[PDB]
Amino acid sequence: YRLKAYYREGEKPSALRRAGKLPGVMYNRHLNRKVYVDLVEFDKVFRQASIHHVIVLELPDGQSLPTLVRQVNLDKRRRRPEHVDFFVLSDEPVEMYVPLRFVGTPAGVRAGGVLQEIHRDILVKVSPRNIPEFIEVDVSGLEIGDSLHASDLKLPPGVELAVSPEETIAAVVPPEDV
Amino acid sequence: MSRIGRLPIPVPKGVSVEVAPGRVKVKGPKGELEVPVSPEMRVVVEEGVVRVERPSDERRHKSLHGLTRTLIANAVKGVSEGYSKELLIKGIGYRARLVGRALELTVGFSHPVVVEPPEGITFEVPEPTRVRVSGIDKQKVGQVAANIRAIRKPSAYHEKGIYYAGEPVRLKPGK
Amino acid sequence: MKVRASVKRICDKCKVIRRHGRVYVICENPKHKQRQG
Amino acid sequence: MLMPRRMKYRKQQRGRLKGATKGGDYVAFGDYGLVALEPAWITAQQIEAARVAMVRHFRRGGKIFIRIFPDKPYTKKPLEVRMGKGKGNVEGYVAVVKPGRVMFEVAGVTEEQAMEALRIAGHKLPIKTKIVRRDAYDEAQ
Amino acid sequence: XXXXXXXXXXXXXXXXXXXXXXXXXXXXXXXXXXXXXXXXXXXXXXXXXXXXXXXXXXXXXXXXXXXXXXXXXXXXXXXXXLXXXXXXXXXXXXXXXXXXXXXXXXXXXXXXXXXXXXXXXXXXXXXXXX
RNA sequence: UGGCACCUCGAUGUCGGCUCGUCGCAUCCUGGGGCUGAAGAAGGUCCCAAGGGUUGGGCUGUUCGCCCAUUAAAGCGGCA
RNA sequence: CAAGUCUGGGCUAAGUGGUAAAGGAUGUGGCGCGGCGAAGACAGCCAGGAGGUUGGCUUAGAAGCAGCCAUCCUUUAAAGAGUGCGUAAUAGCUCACUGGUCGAGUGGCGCCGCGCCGAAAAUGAUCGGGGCUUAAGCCCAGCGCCGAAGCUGCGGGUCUG
RNA sequence: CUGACUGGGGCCUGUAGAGCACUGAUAGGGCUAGGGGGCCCACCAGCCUACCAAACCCUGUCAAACUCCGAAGGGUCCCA
Ligand SMILES: [Mg+2]
Ligand SMILES: [Mg+2]
Ligand SMILES: [Mg+2]
Ligand SMILES: [Mg+2]
Ligand SMILES: [Mg+2]
Ligand SMILES: [Mg+2]
Ligand SMILES: [Mg+2]
Ligand SMILES: [Mg+2]
Ligand SMILES: [Mg+2]
Ligand SMILES: [Mg+2]
Ligand SMILES: [Mg+2]
Ligand SMILES: [Mg+2]
Ligand SMILES: [Mg+2]
Ligand SMILES: [Mg+2]
Ligand SMILES: [Mg+2]
Ligand SMILES: [Mg+2]
Ligand SMILES: [Mg+2]
Ligand SMILES: [Mg+2]
Ligand SMILES: [Mg+2]
Ligand SMILES: [Mg+2]
Ligand SMILES: [Mg+2]
Ligand SMILES: [Mg+2]
Ligand SMILES: [Zn+2]
Repeated sequence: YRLKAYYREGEKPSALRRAGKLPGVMYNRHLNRKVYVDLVEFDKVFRQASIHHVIVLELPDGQSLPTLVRQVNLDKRRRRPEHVDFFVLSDEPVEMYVPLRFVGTPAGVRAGGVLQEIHRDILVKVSPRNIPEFIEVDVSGLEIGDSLHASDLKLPPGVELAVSPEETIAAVVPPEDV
Repeated sequence: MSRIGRLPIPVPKGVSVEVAPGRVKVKGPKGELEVPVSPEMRVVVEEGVVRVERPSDERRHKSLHGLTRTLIANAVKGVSEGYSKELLIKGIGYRARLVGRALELTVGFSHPVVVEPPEGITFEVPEPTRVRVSGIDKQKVGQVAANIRAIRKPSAYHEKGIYYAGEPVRLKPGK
Repeated sequence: MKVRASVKRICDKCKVIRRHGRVYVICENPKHKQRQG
Repeated sequence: MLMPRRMKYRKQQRGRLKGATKGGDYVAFGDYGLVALEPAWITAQQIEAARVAMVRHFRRGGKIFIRIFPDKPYTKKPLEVRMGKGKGNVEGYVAVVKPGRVMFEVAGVTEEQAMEALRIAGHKLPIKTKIVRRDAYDEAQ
Repeated sequence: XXXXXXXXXXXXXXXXXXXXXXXXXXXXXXXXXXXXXXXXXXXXXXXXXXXXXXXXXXXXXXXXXXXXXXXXXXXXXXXXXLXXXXXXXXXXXXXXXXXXXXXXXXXXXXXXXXXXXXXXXXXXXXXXXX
């Protein structure tokens, strides 16, 4: 939220990304405009401002762009972003991945598993007005054998549901005994 | 944070501090001392207090400020007999009798150790169970007291050692 | 202990002193003092 | 140790170790990850020695995740044997790894215990392997 | 003043007319019972004047900017920090100085304590009937 | 012990012993010191230190190795 | 040994330069984040450093301290079913938490450049040598110069067209 | 004037890279042909499996003898 933008006109940018200015591009239906953003601003807001939050982008034309992230290319033996694909949202039920989480006792806390399969809560498409910030999933009693999620009780409030599948969701794993 | 030298000297019985353009000579009611000073750092000799001033901030100006002040601060109370520096001895049958200045003492050896003192060191012996080393300068007393430590090493499973104040943290017994 | 290549702070009251070029680590109890060498 | 039970061919080559990662940088399973920085090989003895050093370290909770699998047979000739006369015997399968690939991923272990556990298993490997946590650097859209 | 505002508001709101602004522990004669001598007036006038105090020039500067300044005692010497509210105040002051200064080493009551929208004195506080 | 085959096939004599030494320390002792599950002696380990010593024999061609009597010790290696 | 003890900005105190790794360390110099702070901050020196509570057969013994439950509350101007010892367990010493007379800065980090230890072999040692510390090393620059049998200045011969 | 080489046009490949749709191995999760079996019941009239496990689907991988893909280049032919 509230990040500055600039322009690119087919530059060098491997030489421009030395002082913390990684390139980018944004679009909703057209106008594939090449931009570059700042790395400590984008990284600092990108600490907690995840995929679910609409990161808005000030532009020198005076517009505030409701963007989000499409991909962050890892530098892969440097752990850095090369290029981040922004996505402007328009009057359209666009796709969203919302990091929902789990609250409650996992499996009767002493006899508890791990509950590690977050997987970014596979897909929810939404209108730009009914877009959420947080949706809650509880883990009320889910001990080791039975009581799995299986995405059957995956009715979120409103808009929308998961479109095609109901198969990828968290489960309970046994611990590591000695 | 307070760098030593950001707080002043002032000294009643106001002993004389002179220029001595590379060093510091201090003359008091009892004796005179000597403090070497780095020539780049400027200590000044104003009324009452002895000021200290450093040029810049590196690994020598930030430590020599505080070295140079504090070695004067030892010589402030040094020339007015401000050091007692006891050495209390333990032992079943240990004592330290004095003949003149060469302090012989029985520390369990086959011969009483004759301690030859240097110039300006007074072995005040009020008790057979404790002595004290006096003088003028703190280095001259602590070095000779370390030489008294050089005979007998304490904390070897039991008593019969010296501790400079008395501090048995020796170790567990061995039965 | 005694002369080791790695120096770590067992029993957190260690003080780490770099004297005469090399690293010593000292405590009250002398069975935990270390020299790096 | 562990080994692949079936193969198309028994012996295979060595190749080179260039390339950046070819997949395996995002964690996506656990909250922490032991990521490598130098190109080398991972023997099954290095897998076992690092896997035992987790379950013996932390107990009663925390599932350990390994994302390495040895499919490359390390070929070594017997001792005091002259050159030629075919390849050597197969002793233990090794796993090729690239820099910036996450090998070991703890699960259900806290900060001050997972830094320590990944620090213990970091010394079992011949690679400078730094430790990364769960960040927002996933590949989601 | 960054994290300590509600804690300063627990001694800078109802303190419009303080009482025992004397000396706290100060080595000699400091509780040493933890039942009646520690809380002093809790064996008589309950717990409505047993300080709450994290200040001597901290929130006391806020109390010296709010209403008046209550009283002026330790600000250069060493006497820790002691506050109150009301409760007994003019009533059981000799009992509070008897349980707070009934033993210890001699009589460590309170240096300059306030008394009902004004101030107190040293002789009137230590050797006072009010 | 090996791998390689780079000078040596108009050849650079191969094991071991006797005499004669010299050098390194990653020290067997003697000289200092820290720790110890170091009460003292005798110990264990580690740091510095190569200045000097490192026996007389039986066995087998033996280097090595196994035993007798001692010493504080009967060190490991290089120098074709 | 022919040519700058050249002009600038930093860096290194190890002879690194001028011998190599895993690992380790208040070694320095630079960048960014967080808390605290002159409604007085860190290390300091003094403080009643606590009541249910030795919570419960815990196998002798479980008083915070071999290891278990489901992890408290309330008295307070700050305090747990306790930070390390020390006890068979006790007791006790220090406390995490905090009150001041002081004093204007104070800790955890993530990178980054040069460093230290790791680094012990056999005739006499050394980076070529002597020597070298705001350099006679290392990083970014700039203007010159030295520097071949290379190219041009000139002369002479040969071969091909 | 065709040559080495270069410029403008085509054609070809299955290497680097990348990928699992094909050939195999695979870290987990869900479903469970069935099997030591069944809590044990007039055997099918079940129940959870913390017992094993076929096949399938996802989150994740690896490959000289795997390619749904696929360059940089090289070769060849026409003109300069
Ligand atoms: Mg050889
Ligand atoms: Mg050959
Ligand atoms: Mg010949
Ligand atoms: Mg021959
Ligand atoms: Mg021959
Ligand atoms: Mg040695
Ligand atoms: Mg040795
Ligand atoms: Mg010795
Ligand atoms: Mg002994
Ligand atoms: Mg010699
Ligand atoms: Mg010798
Ligand atoms: Mg010259
Ligand atoms: Mg080196
Ligand atoms: Mg310069
Ligand atoms: Mg020519
Ligand atoms: Mg010519
Ligand atoms: Mg042509
Ligand atoms: Mg051609
Ligand atoms: Mg071409
Ligand atoms: Mg291929
Ligand atoms: Mg490949
Ligand atoms: Mg082509
Ligand atoms: Zn310590």
